[PDB]
Amino acid sequence: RIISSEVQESNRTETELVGLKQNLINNKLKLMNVLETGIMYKLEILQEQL
Amino acid sequence: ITLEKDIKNLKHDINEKTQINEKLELELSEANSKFELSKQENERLLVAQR
Repeated sequence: RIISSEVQESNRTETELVGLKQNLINNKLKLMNVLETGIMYKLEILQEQL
Repeated sequence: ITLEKDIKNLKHDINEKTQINEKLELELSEANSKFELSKQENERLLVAQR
C-alpha cells in the first residue's frame, strides 16, 4: 500500500514532472528555432537590406 | 521552474528582438520610400537645371 499510494505514486508524479521537463525542453528548442534560425535570421536579412 | 523561467526570458528576448525587427522593417520601408522620393526629387531638380 505504501508503494502503490506513496512511493510508486510519487514516482508516477516524478515521471509526469520529467515529461513536463522534456516538453519544456522541446518548447525551448522551438524557441531557439524561431530565434536563431528565425528572428536572428530575420534580423540578419533585415539588417542586410537596411 | 528553471526551464519555465528560461522560456519566459527567451520570450522577452523574442519580444525585444521582434521589436528590433519591426523597427528594422519599418526603417527598411522608410529607406525605400526615402530613396524613391529623394531620387525623384533630385531627378526633378537636375531636370529643371537641364
